[PDB]
Amino acid sequence: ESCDEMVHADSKLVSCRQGSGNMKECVTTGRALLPAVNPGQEACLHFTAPGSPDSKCLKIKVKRINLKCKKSSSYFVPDARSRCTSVRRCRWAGDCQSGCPPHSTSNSFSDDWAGKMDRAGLGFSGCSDGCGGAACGCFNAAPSCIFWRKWVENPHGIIWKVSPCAAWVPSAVIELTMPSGEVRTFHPMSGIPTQVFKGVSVTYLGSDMEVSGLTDLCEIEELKSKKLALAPCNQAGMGVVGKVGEIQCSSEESARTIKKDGCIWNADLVGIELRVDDAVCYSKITSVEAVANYSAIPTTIGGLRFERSHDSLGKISGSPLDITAIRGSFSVNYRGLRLSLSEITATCTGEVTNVSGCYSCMTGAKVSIKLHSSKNSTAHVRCKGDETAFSVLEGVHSYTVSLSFDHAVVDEQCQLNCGGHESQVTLKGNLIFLDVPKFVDGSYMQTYHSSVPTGANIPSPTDWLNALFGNGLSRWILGVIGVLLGGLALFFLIMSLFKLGTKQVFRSR
Amino acid sequence: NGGVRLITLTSELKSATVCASHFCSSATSGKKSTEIQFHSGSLVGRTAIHV
Ligand SMILES: *[C@@H]1O[C@H](CO)[C@@H](O)[C@H](O)[C@H]1NC(C)=O
Ligand SMILES: *[C@@H]1O[C@H](CO)[C@@H](O)[C@H](O)[C@H]1NC(C)=O
Ligand SMILES: *[C@@H]1O[C@H](CO)[C@@H](O)[C@H](O)[C@H]1NC(C)=O
Repeated sequence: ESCDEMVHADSKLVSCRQGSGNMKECVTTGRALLPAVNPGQEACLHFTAPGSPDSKCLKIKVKRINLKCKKSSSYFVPDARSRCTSVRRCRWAGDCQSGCPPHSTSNSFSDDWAGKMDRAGLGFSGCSDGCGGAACGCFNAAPSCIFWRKWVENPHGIIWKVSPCAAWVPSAVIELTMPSGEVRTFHPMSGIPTQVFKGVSVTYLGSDMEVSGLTDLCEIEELKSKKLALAPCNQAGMGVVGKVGEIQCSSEESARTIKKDGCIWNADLVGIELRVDDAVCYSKITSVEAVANYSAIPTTIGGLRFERSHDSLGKISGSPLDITAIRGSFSVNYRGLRLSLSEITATCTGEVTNVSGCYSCMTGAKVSIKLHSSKNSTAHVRCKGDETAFSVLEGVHSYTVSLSFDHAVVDEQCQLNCGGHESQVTLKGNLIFLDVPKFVDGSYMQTYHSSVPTGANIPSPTDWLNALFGNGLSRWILGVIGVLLGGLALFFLIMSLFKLGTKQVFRSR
Repeated sequence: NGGVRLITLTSELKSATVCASHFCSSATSGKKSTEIQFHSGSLVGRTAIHV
């Protein structure tokens, strides 16, 4: 589409050579600054070489500006169950004389338990006491050593992905297109590196907007059913029992099993109770839908409407009513890149075909320009009021670009130049005015709003009284006279009607 | 006249987001033919819908 907000910060800053024989470049290094633009615009970065007449540009595309948060930590908490078993034995020797553990023996495995498995998981080797007698299992009055072992299992295999965060910094998406032809996408943050690719390090800056009731919120998501929910989650490994933050593990691929060496649990997560050689275990682990302040995919806490934006590396978003933020400018840095220049530009001349659009408003006024040349793309339009750069193709084609005008009747003379050749163009058409749209029921904001032009807010006497009188440099007086005569005639008629009405009201009471 | 309409033939619509020139919206009901509107007179001119 169109382009605006040119910079030209580091023109004529090359130290190249003959360039592979005919014309090439080596590297370009500098620094520029891109101002804030509306969502759905393009910011071009036009370079200028001292030898070559013109060069290519670098377009920056922004689609949505969502309110996401950072990533403090990452972990997976699998679902657990209640499993336990016991065994009944007799003393019959000096191993269970008085107590089961002499001083520190915690290995409650008498070469018979099933703890040496890969599906067992985490547990605690405990022990208890028993009774004596024929009904208790022995034939000698003595405390019987009865061992018990409990653990947790996961029959289904549901895996959750929790990511605590307490920053909620503004962010947006950037669809960057390199001048060579490669087009890639990435999600920059507010002050966070954006994984610089081929030297380009374009970053986004915000305004540090405060939050109303966002203190302890997380972005726990589900993997199988892809279900999202907003609920306060736990912190890193050092945690407390009573809320979310149950038995975790290393990663997702290691979350299917609850085995040790990666799974972390502090203490007191499963209870044990026994009366007579039973050792039954009860469940105390709560599911995700058990703590307070558990929201769902649609969340309208406060002025923010947290929706589920389909996007990679993040599924949490939200957009209040029109905010009109202060500034959202960018910062671009270069380290190294290669670009080719033709420097073989020939005669090129274009003209204007159509013109339409709004007044100085959001979408602007789009003007169609037709060109004809042999070079692929060598053009740079420069005029007063606004500057717009675009790319063309080989041969004769049609292109549509948008410019910013500050006059109702656009009748001026701009200068157009493609590569090294220059010419003159003219624009003539009628435009209209569109203000900020109003809010309607059933519609909710999705990403954000940038800004709306509401500066003048005053009627212009030049554009006004246009269709009232008429056209013409001398027909205006005739139109004014005719309108005045008609107004006087209608005023006399209305006065006569009012006099007749008053006369009818006075008499015949 | 009111806005854009999304048509689904494979299955129902769970959730989707639409994009316009200078505005965006998001709505979901769970039917086949769902309607999504941005505002009153917000789309005036030549724009491209990216859902
Ligand atoms: C839920 O949110 C309310 C209001 O923010 C707060 O007072 C309450 O302590 C929260 N509950 C929990 C368990 O944190
Ligand atoms: C220019 O003429 C009209 C004016 O709006 C427009 O509809 C038409 O598509 C334009 N011509 C071409 C060839 O696109
Ligand atoms: C111009 O474009 C055509 C087709 O897109 C391509 O084959 C050709 O290599 C291009 N020329 C240059 C100098 O990039």
